[PDB]
Formats: sequence, structure tokens, C-alpha cells
Amino acid sequence: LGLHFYKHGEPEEDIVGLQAFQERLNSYKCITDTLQELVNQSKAAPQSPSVPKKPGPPVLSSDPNMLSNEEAGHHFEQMLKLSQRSKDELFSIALYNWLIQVDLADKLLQVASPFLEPHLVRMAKVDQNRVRYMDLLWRYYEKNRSFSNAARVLSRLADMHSTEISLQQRLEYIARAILSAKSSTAISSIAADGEFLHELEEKMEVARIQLQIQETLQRQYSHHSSVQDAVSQLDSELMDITKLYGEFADPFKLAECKLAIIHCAGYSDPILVQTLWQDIIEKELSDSVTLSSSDRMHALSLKIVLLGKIYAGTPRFFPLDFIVQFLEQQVCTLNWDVGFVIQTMNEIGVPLPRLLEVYDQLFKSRDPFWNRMKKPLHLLDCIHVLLIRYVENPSQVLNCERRRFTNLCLDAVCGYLVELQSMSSSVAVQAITGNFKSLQAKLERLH
Amino acid sequence: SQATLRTCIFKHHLDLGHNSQAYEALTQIPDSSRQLDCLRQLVVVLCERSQLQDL
Amino acid sequence: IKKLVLKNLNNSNLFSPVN
Amino acid sequence: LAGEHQQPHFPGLTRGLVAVLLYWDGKRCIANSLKALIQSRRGKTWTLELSPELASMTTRFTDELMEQGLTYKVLTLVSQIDVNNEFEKLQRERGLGSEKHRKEVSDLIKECRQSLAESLFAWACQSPLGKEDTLLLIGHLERVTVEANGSLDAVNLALLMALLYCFDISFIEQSTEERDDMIHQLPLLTEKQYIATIHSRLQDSQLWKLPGLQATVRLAWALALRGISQLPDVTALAEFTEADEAMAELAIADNVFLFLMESVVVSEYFYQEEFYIRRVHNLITDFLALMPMKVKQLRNRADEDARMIHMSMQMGNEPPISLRRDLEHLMLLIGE
Repeated sequence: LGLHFYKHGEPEEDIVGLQAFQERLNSYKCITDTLQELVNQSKAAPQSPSVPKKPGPPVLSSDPNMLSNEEAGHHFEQMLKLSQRSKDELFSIALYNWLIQVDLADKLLQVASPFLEPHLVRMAKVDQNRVRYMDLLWRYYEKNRSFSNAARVLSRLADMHSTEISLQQRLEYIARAILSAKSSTAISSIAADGEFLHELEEKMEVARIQLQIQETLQRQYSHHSSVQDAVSQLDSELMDITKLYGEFADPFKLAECKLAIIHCAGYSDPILVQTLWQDIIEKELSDSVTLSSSDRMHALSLKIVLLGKIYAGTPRFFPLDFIVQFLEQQVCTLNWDVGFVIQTMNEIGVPLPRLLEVYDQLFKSRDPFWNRMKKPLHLLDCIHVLLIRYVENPSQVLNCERRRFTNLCLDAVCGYLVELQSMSSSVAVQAITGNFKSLQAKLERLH
Repeated sequence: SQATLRTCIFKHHLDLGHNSQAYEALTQIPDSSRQLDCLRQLVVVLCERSQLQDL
Repeated sequence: IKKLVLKNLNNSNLFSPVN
Repeated sequence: LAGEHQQPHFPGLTRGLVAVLLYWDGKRCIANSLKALIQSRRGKTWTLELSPELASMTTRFTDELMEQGLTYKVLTLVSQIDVNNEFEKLQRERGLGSEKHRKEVSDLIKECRQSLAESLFAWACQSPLGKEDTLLLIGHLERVTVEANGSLDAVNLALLMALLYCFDISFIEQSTEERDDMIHQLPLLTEKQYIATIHSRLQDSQLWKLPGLQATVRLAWALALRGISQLPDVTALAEFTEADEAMAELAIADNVFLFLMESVVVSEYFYQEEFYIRRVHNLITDFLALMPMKVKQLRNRADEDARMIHMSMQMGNEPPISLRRDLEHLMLLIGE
């Protein structure tokens, strides 16, 4: 009757099923409170020996009936591994509730019992702490390898309720939903678990922008009152980009966040996108001024390699040709390595033939900048490093395209050697004419 | 400047298919190196347009 | 949501206590 | 209840004698399913034309079995399952019926051992075994004994051929366009620890129960080192490849070519599997191609032991029993 009562609904009319449910629980209590005694004994701090208030041998000032932390832990594990032999489903439910109430969560996730999934699938509709049971349920589905169900419960911590310990927990749930959906689609290529996967990876960057705001209120404004209001609002949901701009990043004037917010949400492309990539480059150039050129190269590489691995999939948001010209105009100004912009674009994963089409057209522009900066050869040194990097790792071009590309590289190297041999024959023009003929004399073997 | 300008005039005439205008722009080149290297565009662009009578 | 809307005409002041 | 429902198909047996068949056919259905799910991986030796989705589903699902220590379980079952021990259990409790029922149970138990050993062969051909799995396979073969005719059984023949395919490299002389992605798929080229532990366990002065089996594995390892020493960048493994003529001299010294003839090629099962014939073909053609100085040392010796035999016969003496027939054995092995 106490298990019938539970299975139909715990209803207020069934006073007899309620009494049977209570008298089963009263009987189970001698198990729970003995497991509580052994867990309180094994969780206890070991007593620092009180300085003997008379000289002598050490007195063992403990009752010989007492257990140590190791005995209390052994007898707890042995009594738990007696309780785990029961048939009783309502006792299993009482033991599940007790394992949650003592924070023994991975030991709940050690009970291979068919009653555990139905129990979490009750509690995640009925307890006000609904969140903790969806958490235990996705952890249960992952540990039992039902990754498609785990993903569809981690959704139901973004899309349906949470409470958590900070916004950084939402970023575990989203990253682990992404891991569960990538595990699902690698197991069975159902479009919906790969369609929801883009929605999760968009939610991930909005949640990163939400965290960049939330921590920046803590890092800049934390002596004002309504930072507590705003940080706890930024903790309690996953916000859209309208809130994150209009309610948070504009009133706190966070230009650093305004910039990141408008880097994504459906906006007008070339002119505005190009400004945001200048602002992102010139901020990470500004705020790195305390470091050496090697460290500032590495910091700007990490920025543009991170953001490029998002937006290079969507070339409205990644204006490659402008980003290459601006980074090379900065390298040309700052006196950084000629390999730098070539490394950054290779480590994004930009297709090396399309990367050559950019430096090729930037050279053919004959831009007055390289002349103004007294480096009128610079883009030929870039093209040399790019083409030597291709020649001594030919895997950077696809095994069908490579024979189209070794023509285009010889055709272009012949063009640059006609250009160079029209220039005034300085030691740099002589050396680069040598470098391009050394490159030719390798490309002539790559075909 | 005659060598660089005539190399440009040769090239863009050949790119357009103005092949006879390209060919005299090539023979007017005073730099003997470019007169070999411009042929190495011309012979390829005529072969790989099937312009074999021009060639 | 991944669509931005500017609306400077009505904001809460985030350099004030609440009313 | 399955033995009661299937009883009419086995006329003259009882539901209990049929339940003994269904228990071993149930195991056989698992072992044949495992073998087919391994034969349908992507790999280096054949392609069953299967759809790129099916062939990635089978690969992934069977990787998720190898992570679970598949080789250890298979070798444990192949060394615990014996027809004589199981027939003693069945004979005590009267679970052995007619001459047909005894043949059926004797063969279902062999199909269970055989499709289990062939599951490691079909794995090793398509994708080489890991470091510790290869040491487990060696640690089984150490303990083998021949049948009462001098041959290997089909089961330890399949386990020998699995270890010989874990040491195949000959495809790197044949493919040019997939070559680099096939190179990343070799523990022999990516794991300096794989070579360091296997080379040590074959250089060990511990005699196996079958010295000619140890000799066969020593020859295959010596030729694997002799292929590796002709790949361009492999400077990091030179401390093992400088042992190639030494591991070959040990294999010749343990009479490898005689054991390949009398214990391998003479087995009726050696001529039932194309990939066994291909691997023993390569093991001889690669010895003749990659070690022609050993082939010359064997000739100079056979031309000296021939002069010794001629001089003993001219003296009226029997030829000395301690002459080394290494080339006579190699030429008879090629002949058989």
C-alpha cells in the first residue's frame, strides 16, 4: 500500500496508503540513521592529542567501543553494500533521498538499480530543488552512456530552470551538452542532435559574453550597490544579446563587452564587422603594452586564433583580407616577425590557397603604406615565408588541388621575380631575388 | 620603366585575349629576362585556351 | 537570443539604488 | 524451454541434451558476430564494400570493446575452453548423447575457440594490436604446444598469424597516396615504448615451450626492424634497428625455417586462409630481399657443411650430427 500510494501520486485521499508509506519509512529509519552515524563518524576530524596534564605514558582517552574513521568508513561501505541487496523499491527511494541529503552524490551514481531513473524522473517534476534532480539525471545518463538523453536533460537546465553555484556552472552544462551531442552524432547521425549542437555552441558564446560582463562588474564596479543586483541577475538566467547590451553593457559603459556583444547578433556586415576586428586588434595591442614583442605576438595570436575558429566558418563575420592587411600593417609598424600573420591564419585553419590570394592582391595593390614605412618589399617576404611553409609541408594543400597550386605558385613566383628585377638592385632586392629563385628551385620539384 | 610598363601592358592584353597587342608589347620589351619570362606566360595561355594557330 | 536591439530611450540606471 | 521447443529438430535427444547444444550455439553466435563486426571495420587488408556510415558504426562500436580489454578476455577464453575438460563436465552429469551429438558439441566448442582466435587475427590485419595486448598475445604463445603430428592447431595458428600481422609494414612499400595517414596508424612508428618492450621480450634468453615459434616471431621482428631502418626520418629508433642481423641470427639459430615447414605450412588449416599464405609469402620474400647478406652467409655455410659431408663419406664416417641445415630447410620450406 505504501508503494501503491507513491506510484499513483502520493494523494491526500489515501490516508491508508499514506499510513503504510509512513510506517515503511519509520522502519527504514533505523537503517538511515545508523548509516548517518557511521558517515558522521567517518566525516569527523581526527582529534589532536590533548597535552598530558600529568607526566607518564600516553593514556588512550577513548572508549574501547569507539570506531576509527577507517572502521566507520569500512562498516558504512559494508552496510551500504548490505542495503544495496534489498528488493524494496520504497526503501531504495528512501536510500536515494538520504544519499542526496548527505551529499553522497557519486555513491547514488554507484547504485545500478532500475528504480533510480524513475525516481529522478519523479523528483525533477515535484521538488522545488528540481535542478539537483536534472543534474543527477544527466550525470546518470552520461555514466550509463545515454548521451542523447543526457544532452536532452542538459538542455533542460538551460531551457527550463536552474539555481547552481555561479554562471560558471552553466558553462560546464553547455560544454558537457556539446560533448554529449557530439557523442550522440558520432554514434548516430540524426540531424536533430547536430542541429541542437549549433544552438548549444551559439548559447556557449552568449554565455561567455554574459560571464565577461558579470566578472567585469566585479573587477571594475564592485564598490557600487547595484553591481550586486546586476551580478545576481547575470547568475539567474541565460540572457539574450538585447539585455546584455541595453540593461548591462551600456549602463556600466563596458566598451570591452559592447564590442563582443555586437560581434555576433544579426548585424550589417562589411564596414561594421571590419571596425570590430580593428577594435579587437587595437585593444589587445593596447593592453599588452607592458609585455615583450614575443609575448604580445602570442597574446594577439591567441585572440585572433580563438575568434577566427568561430567566425571563419561564416565569412561575413570574418573579413580575412582586411584582417591580414591590418595585422601586417601592425607587424610592419611594431617590428614583429614576418612569419606572424602567416602563423595566425594557419593556426585558425585558413585554407592556404585562399591565404595566398590575399597576399597576392595586397601586393598588387602597391599600397603606399609599405613605401611610407620604408619596407616596400614586406609583402614579398610574407609571400616567401608562406610559400616556403607550403613547400616544406605540402600537406597544407589538398591531394587533388596541389598540382593546380604548384602551377599558380610558379606563375606567381615568376611574376614577383619580374617585379623584383625591375627594382633598384639594393642588397635586399638581391637577397629576395635569391630567396624567390631558391623557392622556385624547390617548387620545380613539387609537381 | 619601359621594361616594367611594357611587361604590364603585355600581361593585361594577354589576360583579356588581345593576343597580337600582347605579342608586340612583348617584342617591345628592352629587358631580355622579361622577354623570356613573358613568353612563359604566353605559350601557356595559348596552349591552355587551345589558341594553337596564334601559337 | 542572437538578435541585438538598441533601446537607449528606457534603461534602468545602473549607478543608482532601486526605488 | 528453448531445448524443449527445439527438441523436434534433434530426433532421439532430450531437451537437456538439446539445451547443451543451444548453450554452445549461443556462444558461437556471439563469437561469429564479434568476428564479423571486426571483419567489417575500416583497415589495411580488405574492404567489404560497406556504406561509410555502417563501416564507421562497426569500427566505433568495436573500438569501444577493445578499450574494455578485449584481447585479455579472448586469450583467457581460448586458454580456459578445452574440449576434454568440457567433455568431462558433460560426461559426469550425462550431458553427452549419441555419436552425432558428441560430434556437434565437439565442433561447436571448436567454432567457439576458432572464431575467438580469428577475432584477434581479423583485428590485427585491419588495425595492429596495442602495446599491452601484443605482450598478452606473446605471453600466451610462450605457453603453446603442437598437436600429436607436429603441427599447430587452427586456434594457435590464427594467434601466431595475428602477431605476425601486428609486425607487418610491407604495405608502406606499396601505397603512395594514403601513405602518411597509414603511418600515423602504426604503434611501430609512433610509440618508441611499443618497440622498446617487445624487442626486450624477444631478446630475452627465456626459451618458450616451442623454440621454433619463438624463432618465427624473432624472424618477423628482425624483418620489421629491417623495414623500419629504410624509412627516411626514423633516427629516434636506431638503438633497436641496429639489432636486425642479431635477431635474425637467433631466429636461424632456433631453426625457424624447419618450424615454418613442419609446424606451420604442414597444418591443414594453413591452406584455408589466403591472408596466412600472403603473410608467410612476405615473411620469406622480405628475408630474401631485405637480408641478402644473411642469405649469402647461409650459402657459404651450406657449401662448407657439404664439403664436411663429402670428406666424412670419403673417410667412411657418418656425417657429423651438429651440421646446420639452415639453407636446406629454407629451400624445402619454399618447395612445400
